[PDB]
Parts: sequence; C-alpha cells; structure tokens
Amino acid sequence: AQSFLNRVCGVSAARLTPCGTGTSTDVVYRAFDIYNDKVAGFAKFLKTNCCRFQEKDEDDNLIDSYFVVKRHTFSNYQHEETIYNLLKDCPAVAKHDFFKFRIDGDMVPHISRQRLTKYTMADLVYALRHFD
Amino acid sequence: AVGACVLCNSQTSLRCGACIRRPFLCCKCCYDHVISTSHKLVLSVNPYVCNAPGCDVTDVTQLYLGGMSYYCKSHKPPISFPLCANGQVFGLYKNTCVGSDNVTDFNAIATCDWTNAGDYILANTCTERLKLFAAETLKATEETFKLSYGIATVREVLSDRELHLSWEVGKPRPPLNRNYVFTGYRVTKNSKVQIGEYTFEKGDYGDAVVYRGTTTYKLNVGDYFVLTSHTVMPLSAPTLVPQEHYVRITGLYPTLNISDEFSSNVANYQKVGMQKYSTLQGPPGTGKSHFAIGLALYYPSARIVYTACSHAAVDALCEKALKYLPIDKCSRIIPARARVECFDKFKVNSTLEQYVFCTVNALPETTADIVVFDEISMATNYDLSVVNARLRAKHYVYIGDPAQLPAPRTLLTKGTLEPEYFNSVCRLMKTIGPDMFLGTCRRCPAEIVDTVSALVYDNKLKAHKDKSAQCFKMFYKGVITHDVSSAINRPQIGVVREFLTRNPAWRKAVFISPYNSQNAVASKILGLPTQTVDSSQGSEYDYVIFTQTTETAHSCNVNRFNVAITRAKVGILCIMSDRDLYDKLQFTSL
Ligand SMILES: [Zn+2]
Ligand SMILES: [Zn+2]
Ligand SMILES: [Zn+2]
Repeated sequence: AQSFLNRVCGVSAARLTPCGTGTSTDVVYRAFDIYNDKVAGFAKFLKTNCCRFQEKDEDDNLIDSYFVVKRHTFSNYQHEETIYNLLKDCPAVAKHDFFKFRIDGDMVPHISRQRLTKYTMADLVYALRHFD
Repeated sequence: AVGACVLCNSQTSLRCGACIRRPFLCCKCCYDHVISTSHKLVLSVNPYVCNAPGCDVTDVTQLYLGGMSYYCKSHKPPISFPLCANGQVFGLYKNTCVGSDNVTDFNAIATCDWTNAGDYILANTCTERLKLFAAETLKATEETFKLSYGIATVREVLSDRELHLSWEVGKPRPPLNRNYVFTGYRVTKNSKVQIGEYTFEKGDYGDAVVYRGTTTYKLNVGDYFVLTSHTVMPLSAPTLVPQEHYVRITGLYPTLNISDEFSSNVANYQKVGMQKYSTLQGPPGTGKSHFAIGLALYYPSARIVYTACSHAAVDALCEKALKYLPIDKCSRIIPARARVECFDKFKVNSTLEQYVFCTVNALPETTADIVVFDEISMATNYDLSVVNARLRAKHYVYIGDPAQLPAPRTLLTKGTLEPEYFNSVCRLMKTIGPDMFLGTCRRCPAEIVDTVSALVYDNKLKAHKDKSAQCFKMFYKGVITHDVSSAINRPQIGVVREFLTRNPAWRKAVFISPYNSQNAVASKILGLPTQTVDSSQGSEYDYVIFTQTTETAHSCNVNRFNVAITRAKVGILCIMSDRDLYDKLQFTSL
C-alpha cells in the first residue's frame, strides 16, 4: 500500500504523488524501436508494466522528475543488478536501485530508476519524422 | 624439470615417447619398458635421432654417440661408444637408480585399448601413482577419441535459431545436446575464424535442427562444425587420504536441542568425528540428502563448501538446505558456460559463503573444514584426487550407493563392470563395508520397496508408508524408426496423449526418457514434464511417467530400471514392452 511508496522513495526527498494507482501498473502510449525475430520496426506501442511516480517540489508543484519502478522475473533481477554494479561509475548511467517488496505473500522483485524524464528521445524523434 | 621414477620412484629425468602421457622413467625401468613394449622413442633434454641428416633412426635399440650427438651404425665415428647401457638405457643419473621390477602391469596399461573390462578392472588394482597415471591416460584417450568426431558439413539453415545439419563421411558424427560444444569456421579461402561457441540440439520435426551459439550469425552453406577436446591436467594428491582414529571431538561447535530426526544419528556423527573422514553406504531414497542436512545441523558453525556430481542433485540439495538451514549462509557456484540451467533463486556464484555448493567441474582451489560429495558411482578416481588436490580440509564426508549406475565409460563396450570396481571407493565400500548404513526410504510407499527388495535388492528393505494404489502398467509394443542413434516409439506417445485425460492429477507427471530424441519429441507433442534417468536419480517426484521405447541392453538394464523406479512418491505409471520383465513386478497390470 503506502509502505510500497515509502520503500520506493528511499532517501531522496519524499515529494511523491502516484500517477499510477497504488500497485497497479499504469499503461501509456509511447514510441519504441524493437527488432526480435517475430517483429521488426520502429512504431508506437502500449507500455504496460510501469508504476510511474512523478516527484513534485516544494509547494507541491509538479516538475519533470519521475521515479519509474518496474517488476519483472527473478533472473532478470540478478542479471541487471550485476551489470549495473559493473557500470556504476560513468556519469552517463541513470542511478538504479534494486529491492523486493511484499505486495502479498510473494517475493516480487522491483527495479527503481530515479529522476527520469517524461519523454525519451525516441518520442521526440518520432514526433518529427512522422509529423501531422 | 626432473623428478622421481614411477615404478621405482628413483631420481631420474627420462620420459618415453610412444607413451602418450610421457611420464618420468628411470634408467633400468625405462630400459625394461622399451625392451618389452614396442615403445621405440625416448625423450630427454634432447630428442633421440640419428643426428646425421642422411639417417632418421629414432629407435633406442641402436643409436651411437658421435661424440656429442647420436648416430647410426652407417654413420658411427671410430672413437665413440654406443649409448645402450649395460642392461639399461644411458641417461641422467645412473648410480642411484633404485630397483623395481613390476613393469609388466605398467606395460599393459600403456598397451591395452580400454575396450575390455580387464583393462579397467586391472587399472583399479595398481599402485596409487599408477592409478593416477591410468586415469589421466584414459581421460586423454577419451579426449582424443571425441576430438576425432564427425565434421558436420551442412548445406542449409532454416531460421535464426533453426538450421539444417549434415555430416561428412568417415568420422563418428556425435549426437546433439547442450553438453557438447561446437564452433563453425568460415572458409572464404581465408579468415577461418571461430564464429562462436555453438551448442546443438535437434529441432522439433523432420529435417530441422535448432542452432544456438555464443555469437549468432545466419550460417552459410560451406561451413562445418567440429568437436574440440579439452586438455587434461596432471595431478599429485592421493585418491584416498589415510585414516586416523581419535578419542575426543576434533573441535566442532554443536547445537543443543535443534531437531529430532537426527538426534538418533548423533552417535554416527561422533563416529565421523572420531576419524579423519567417513563414507556412506545406503540404498537410494533413504533421505540421505535430509540426513546430510541434519548432519550439517549438528555442526553448522564452520565455513564450509559442498559439491555434487550433476546439477539436479545439487539443486535438490540446495532446496533442502533452504528449507532447513538459514538461507544467507549457503551459496551455489555456477560455471561460465551455464548451458544447463540451475537453481536460479540463490546467490549467483558467491564463493564467500559459509555452506557453499558447486559442481564437479567448476570447483575452486580453496580450502574448508568439512565437505561432502554426492554419489561415487557417478564419479571416477580421477576427480577424487583432483578435489583432494584443489581442496584440503580437516574432515571429509562421502556418499554413494552400489545399486546406482556407474559413469558412462563409453570406451568400455565389452562385458559388465562390477559395482565394487566402479572406483577405488566402491571397492573399499564393498570390501570393508559401510561407515554407517541407512536402509529405509521415505520417498516410496510399501509396494515399491517390496518390489525393489524382491526383484533386484536383497530381501531386507523396508519403508514407512502403505500403498498409494496408483499402480498401472501397459505392454503393447509399438514401432520405432531408427532415429538419431536410437529411435522413438510414437504410437505409445499417441496412446498416452489420448488416454491421459482420465487421470486428473497426472498432468504434471514427470515423463521419463533416457533418449534425447524421445525426451524432446514427447514435450513437442503435448508438453509433459520431460526428464532422463541421469538428470533424474537422488531426487523424488509425486507424479512420474516412465516410457521404455524398445528392448536393448541399455533399455533392459536392471540397474537403470530400478534406479528409475526409486523416484516415485505418490503416483507413477510406466509403459514397457518386455514380457518377463512385465511379469517380474508385483503391481496392477491393466
Ligand atoms: Zn612407454
Ligand atoms: Zn625406475
Ligand atoms: Zn644414420
């Protein structure tokens, strides 16, 4: 419940408002480029597994700073933890965080990305190369 | 680069050429070996050839010093002496060559083909160092044999993961599995480079094969895949450490009032603590995994490492320790390849742990306090001394069972290998008996233990549970088609597909097939939990399905069947085609 919000918001301020709905994964419409045997292209898609929490500022004014937290399998958890542990020095990598919450009697893994931007670069490119 | 001899262990530095492993030999010892055996090449600080370019004599029988180099009779200078010693071979150090005569056994070791059981049984009867040499040279022979395997000259590729396979003519085309390793080489009149470490398994249906590799291109026509061999490392440590008895404990931290199932085994644990080491002789299914867990519970204070031969056994042990022991003190060491999946829940290769787990071929060179290893039939004498060398602890624990199947030993194709002669430990455990014995199985109910005790075992075995009344059988034959190596009995698969629905709680029943082709095609057809005998064993499953394809020494093996049926928990159903074996058991026919 709210303890999930408390755990996700680790140390950096506490100005969070859930744009999702508690533990529900808010769905959005975002552009993607993907190529994997079954499909190939560069088009729009529907993003599903993303609990988006926009961080506001003092006076509760919203600002562009989003804490995306995602749930996935267990092997991926260790794999991404290891690789991020390798590369956690270059200033070009967004700060990560790894933990497992108990929504129910389940040890579900969680991955936390802090201070992101609302739109990626693919959205900006796709908005100009498919103008209308 | 000098050492002792092997037969007499005297200080010398000569090695034989024809002997593949090239071991240190003394003057008289090597002289006798070359006199008896056809080995006509000796290696030294320099090779032994007729130094004259107009000659190419390499036989140690005749080679004459040309003052500073070796010559033949047709090139021998006048003031010069032959270097065939007085009933010896001239070389380095002669005045301290202690005598030893038992060379004929070593002569046979370097002569026999390892195709007859006599070779293997005799190799388990020589000296310690002779045993190590025999094991290493057998390993090298196996590696050379698998190196001389088929070169898969392919022509087509189906998909980004599926390809079409074909081989050359003349060399043994190996089967396809994740255990093997292959690599393609692009032949463009140049750039014969490795395209990635490729492992291969047969596709789903027809002339379709799935290709997977470290890298992944879309393979061309002209390339091919060759099986490469891995080098064999020499070893020094003894296969078995000596025994020493004691009076009091050897410094272990007990846990008062921890459990109940292992209080009765505390006497056994202290008997282990009375000695340098201890072994285990018991039938499978006796919960020896949980017995080892409780033994760890007796002294769970030191920083320990454990290991097992295969993956399924060590994964089940990891699960058992997780269930009993606290989680964040045990780890499982995984290999770099990891082409076979493992316990993907624990620490990923965290060597800095208190009760570590690993595999035989991925063990480190660290040290510990106590240790246990799974199965001695699965292990040879080479790995015993290997782990003796790399790991050195104060106490050692070993487990095993005579009624398990031994290591493959593909080169041994004639006769049957006695269970005591599977390794040195097997002979010791059949000669002096057990250190502690446990003959009650918790996995299987009364009917299965009665059948196994009556049929293959001695009439001594017992259990604790009554019959589950889930016994069934079938006999009709079905036809095969001579597939890769062996074949698949497809009509039985169709019958099982049609019939299964009536059995409600059998959708997760563990399908059994020792043959990879059938093991895969069964999951291709419907998707039952697939499994083979080797990947089975040591464990137990609630619902199991056994399938015998046809009749053959492999499929009619009593040991294979009995170790297969020792894995039933609450229900099982087996198909079969043999008549007297069908009459042998004491279950419901249907
Ligand atoms: Zn030789
Ligand atoms: Zn000698
Ligand atoms: Zn000559």
